[PDB]
Amino acid sequence: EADNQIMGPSSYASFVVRGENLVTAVSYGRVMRTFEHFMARIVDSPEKAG
Amino acid sequence: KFEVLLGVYTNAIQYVRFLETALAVSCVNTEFKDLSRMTDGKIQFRISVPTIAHGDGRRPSKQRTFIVVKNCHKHHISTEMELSMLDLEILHSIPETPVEYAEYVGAVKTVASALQFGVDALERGLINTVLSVKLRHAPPMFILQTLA
Amino acid sequence: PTIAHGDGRRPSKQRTFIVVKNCHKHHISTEMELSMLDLEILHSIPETP
Repeated sequence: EADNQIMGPSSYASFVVRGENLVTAVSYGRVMRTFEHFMARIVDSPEKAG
Repeated sequence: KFEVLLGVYTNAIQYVRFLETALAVSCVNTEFKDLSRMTDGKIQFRISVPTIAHGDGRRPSKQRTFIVVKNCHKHHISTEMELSMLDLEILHSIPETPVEYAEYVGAVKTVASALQFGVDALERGLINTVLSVKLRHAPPMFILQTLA
Repeated sequence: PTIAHGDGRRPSKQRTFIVVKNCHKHHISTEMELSMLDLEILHSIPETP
């Protein structure tokens, strides 16, 4: 089968500990992925379903 | 030094509709709002059979008729769901403070989820009750071919 | 989810599972030698060819 090629990503997806995650890391020693996402789902749109 | 919550994921359940499976190709679905009053259903057939006239002396059967009756069969489906008494109560109360609000939509989500589970598991019942009706009336192939 | 069963039998209640996966940590090491003489030469600026 004359394909021999696949489209892929050329760079890794990055994870960084920012100010929100960083504060938790210092104070409680626990870090959660996408604090942005958790806050968007808890504090901002609670009514909205998944 | 920390420990990281990498992800949280919830299984998502797709709805299953009887009128959208190809099993319904063998069925004719009519809705009946108040079927719960019907005592008995019935279908009556009348069929008249022709003959061939013959030169031979042998007696010929006269005009024939056939009348066949069929009857309805009822089916029943039941499901059970359980809910906490703490959960139904906070549905009524208005949320006073932000923690009492988050705990609140956590209750409406749960009650709603239970309801989805109840109505969904009713669609699986239609698909099964129909499929079981067939396999109850499907004679085996090795008997059927000769008889056709 | 479950199926509503026409057969007479006790129904099953709504259920959920909670399953936890956790990481594995991997460690990788390599060794590099830098000549003492080479480092000294690099530090200075060269004059003669």
